[PDB]
Amino acid sequence: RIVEDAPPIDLQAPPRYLLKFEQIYLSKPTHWERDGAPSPMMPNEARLRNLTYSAPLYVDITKTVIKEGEEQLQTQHQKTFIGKIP
Amino acid sequence: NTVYVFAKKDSKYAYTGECRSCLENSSRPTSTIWVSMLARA
Amino acid sequence: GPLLAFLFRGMFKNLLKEVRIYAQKFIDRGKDFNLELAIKTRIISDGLK
Amino acid sequence: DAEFDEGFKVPGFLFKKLFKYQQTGVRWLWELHCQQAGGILGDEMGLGKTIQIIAFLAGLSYSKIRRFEGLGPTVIVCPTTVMHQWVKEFHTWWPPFRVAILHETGSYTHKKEKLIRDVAHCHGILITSYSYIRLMQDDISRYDWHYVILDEGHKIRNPNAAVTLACKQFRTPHRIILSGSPMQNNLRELWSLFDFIFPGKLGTLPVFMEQFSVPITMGGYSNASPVQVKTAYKCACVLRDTINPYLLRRMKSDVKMSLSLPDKNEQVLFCRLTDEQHKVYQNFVDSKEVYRILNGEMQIFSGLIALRKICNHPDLFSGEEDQFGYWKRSGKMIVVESLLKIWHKQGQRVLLFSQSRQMLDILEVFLRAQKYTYLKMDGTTTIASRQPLITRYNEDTSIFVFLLTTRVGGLGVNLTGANRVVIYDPDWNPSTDTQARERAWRIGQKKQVTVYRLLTAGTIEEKIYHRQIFKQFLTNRVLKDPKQRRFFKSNDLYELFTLTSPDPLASSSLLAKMRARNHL
DNA sequence: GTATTCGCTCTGCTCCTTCTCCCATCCTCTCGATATGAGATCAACTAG
DNA sequence: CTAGTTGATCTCATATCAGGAGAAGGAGCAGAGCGAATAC
RNA sequence: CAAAAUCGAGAGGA
Ligand SMILES: Nc1ncnc2c1ncn2[C@@H]1O[C@H](COP(=O)(O)OP(=O)(O)O)[C@@H](O)[C@H]1O
Repeated sequence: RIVEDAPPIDLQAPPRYLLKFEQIYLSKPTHWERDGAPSPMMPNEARLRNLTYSAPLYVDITKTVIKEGEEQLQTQHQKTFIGKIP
Repeated sequence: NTVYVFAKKDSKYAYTGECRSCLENSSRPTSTIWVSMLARA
Repeated sequence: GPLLAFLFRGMFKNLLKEVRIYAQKFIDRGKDFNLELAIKTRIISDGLK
Repeated sequence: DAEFDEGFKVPGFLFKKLFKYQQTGVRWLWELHCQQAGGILGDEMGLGKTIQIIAFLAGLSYSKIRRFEGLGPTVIVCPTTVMHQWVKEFHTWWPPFRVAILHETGSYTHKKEKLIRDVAHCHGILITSYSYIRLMQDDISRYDWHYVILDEGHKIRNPNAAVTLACKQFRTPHRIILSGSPMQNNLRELWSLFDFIFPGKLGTLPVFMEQFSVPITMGGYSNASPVQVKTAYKCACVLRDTINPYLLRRMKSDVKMSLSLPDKNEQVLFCRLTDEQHKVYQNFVDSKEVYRILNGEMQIFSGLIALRKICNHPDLFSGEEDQFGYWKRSGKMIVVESLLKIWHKQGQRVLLFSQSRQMLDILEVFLRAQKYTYLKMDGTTTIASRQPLITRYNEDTSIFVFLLTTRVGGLGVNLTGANRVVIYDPDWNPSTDTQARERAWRIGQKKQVTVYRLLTAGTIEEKIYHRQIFKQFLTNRVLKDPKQRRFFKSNDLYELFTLTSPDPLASSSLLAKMRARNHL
């Protein structure tokens, strides 16, 4: 509700960009080592290691560029990381 | 979203009926409005 | 629920403003801008944490 | 005797020695004196300016022009390196002048304050270094001086430096600045300069930034928009119009034919890192400290300094024939050995420059490893011995190579005796490089000279080269012309830590000009 | 020439607004946040 | 006496709502009383 | 021969 309530930000110099957001995802909580390998993290390991038990929130953005002459193209970057939710 | 009539004993308003309004969706904070009755042509 | 949504609402608003700043500077310089550099993900992560 | 507009007479014999451009400069300078405004001599290094100033001052005193009858007590702020050169030139060209030095070496042997007082009461030409002015600013700025000639005044580019505020105290309007490069990093230097000579002309500092620094500088970027480029062009034209009367900037391009200099060459060498040097660079750029800096955690000074040291030589980890600073461990030193061999076999005299004193010491050690006759000078050498050493090297050709730190090696010293010049290490300020490479091609150079600037290809040195290229582009955008092509070789961001080794007007002219200004 | 006012002064009364200080003692624990060098002077050497 | 060296020090320069109470100061009004001033 | 910071929040005890 928050995400789809947030108004789209139309910024332009000209090319204009609204950066529309439409859908969210939550994957199960995961940890990335120094190497970066995503792995499943149990609560006991979090406590023993002083980590945070959290899940990464993903939104599927939809950006459309409208500069002039109906030069419209909907760019959507599926599963764009936004934050991690505890 | 409900109307509450209070009165403060040490005050310049006989009454004041507030309504801490808020659209049910968390769109913006609550915007209060008061409708008072000036004390004692 | 309500408390944590109060936080998320504020912090998402700030994400959106910061993305406006980033998009604006690069568009002002006449160049395109990458989302993945526009979205300073740490805002929501570290705000909630 | 040459006769100027009102009463300024210079002796004819003295006028004769001057060239066309120099006497033109003398006329311009006396015109400036008539208006009671300051000025800058923009003539490139070595075009000959101490002669110009000496001629003007001698003519003014000789003319007995009208507090002061003719010439009053002047002062010449000069770097320490050329002070005895100044005294020698004054004695040679106009020996009537009493020139007294305010320096620890000096010629007084008593309280300095007495010397300043005596020169003030004697209408003498007191010479001094910037340090005494910074320290004695109270005493210097009480004697009602006449001129405040600043030799290589570009030192003052820092608007809020103690020396700057110290020298901006003299109350006379006749302020002279001598520098072939009166802007070295950015427009603020120009601002401080015209603050010193003509305080009002450019506005207050923030106004100057807003009015010219942003539209000019930001319009030169690779990503500049065409409308923004036209805006910057307009503002650059306007600014050149504004400052035109007070800069006299002749190149060594329109005077070379009328001066008979030899040919010059500007070859730039792109060195290759050695295996050990490449390994050290790769290790350091892969370190955690650079990662912290790129995250903004730590000051950028340390990483840049370390990279410069590495490229100059792997001296971070001092690795017989493996002593500290062994020449074969740095590719630049191998190339330098090759060039020194070739030139020594060619019977030429070489000039060797470096930014850092320690690499100069390593180079000296390598030269001792060779049989080449060297002669070194840095800040360590006593000032009194410096000009004697210059005279020696320009005297005998036995000395093959001359070692210098650019911060003393440049800056107004005449080294026509040398033939070849090599710039070992670049720097952030291109003006340093230009002054160094112009130490050779000057008035009196009787042999062809060629410049060899050394850069380790695909390293920090290449990036600094790009930055200073952008700097010459900025400067030429206003000093030479406003049609400067946009810098495009680099976007100039903070990814220089990477290793990328290769392999009356009639109311119609006025209207038309103004419309033209408005249609950019 | 003295009433008579009268305007101006001179208190001075209320009356409001502003501002500024204060809030029991003692004790235990946990948890989170909070450069580099070239160059010049000068003084003590460091010797001649 | 008198030139050359060593350290300390210092300057510049490099990029990018559910307080309250009491004191102090000024505000505005109100009338008393006395100088001159008209006027009988 | 003395080794062991400060500032805010919270929970407690008599
Ligand atoms: N007409 C001249 N006659 C004799 N010597 C000249 C003449 N013009 C220039 N020079 C010499 O050229 C050299 C460079 O000039 P100088 O002013 O000292 O440096 P710069 O040109 O960079 O300011 C000086 O030694 C000067 O004596």
